[PDB]
Amino acid sequence: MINVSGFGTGIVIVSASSFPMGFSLSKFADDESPISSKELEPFGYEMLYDGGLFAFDKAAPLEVSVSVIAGSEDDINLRILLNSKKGSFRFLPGIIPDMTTLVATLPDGGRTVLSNGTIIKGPAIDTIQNTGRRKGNTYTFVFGSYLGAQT
Amino acid sequence: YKVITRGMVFERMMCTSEALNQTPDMISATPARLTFSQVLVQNPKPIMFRNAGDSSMIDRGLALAEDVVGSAGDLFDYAVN
Repeated sequence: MINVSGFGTGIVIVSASSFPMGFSLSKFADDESPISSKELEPFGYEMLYDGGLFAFDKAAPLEVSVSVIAGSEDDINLRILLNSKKGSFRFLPGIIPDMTTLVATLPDGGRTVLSNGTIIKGPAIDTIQNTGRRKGNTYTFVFGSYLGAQT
Repeated sequence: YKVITRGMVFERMMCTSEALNQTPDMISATPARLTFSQVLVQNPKPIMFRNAGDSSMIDRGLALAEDVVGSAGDLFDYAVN
């Protein structure tokens, strides 16, 4: 058998300037997908005029999105991360607040080391659903480094 | 050429342009974009004559008759033959 459970997954988000020591996400949402990633597309194909095929490299960002329970400490930290303009920090040959997420996916020790990225979008205020329970908040980041997986 | 598209006959039609296109979208055949332009003539309906006698006379203007060396003897011998 193969255990594909997600319980016990932890995320450590460390930013260059906002959170130099980093914080930990462990209270994931109950309705939205706790971690959702768009399919990476690092290659492309083109058709020649003889019916042949050519395969080339194309730029590929990793769009990750983590969902957390509304009102939790992880949600507050992620809102602090979102409400930090890139123009208020100093500049380096690197990216403006380089933030990396270390994902311990299971006790297996997946250790995903997504780095070279930044937060893109997320909810500023909590939305109240029809049922009256505040909807889980999904924050999307983008990354350019997507290697480091173990086991 | 004369192009008859759909009940619309165009005489005195000459090809002006043509563009062949070879693309992966069509590997067997080739799209082409022909372009003809009409040749303007002073009299679209000319007047002809059936029999060989009765043409209008054509002038050639000045000729500047060119030269040979054959002498009258050769012309005579040719006329004799």
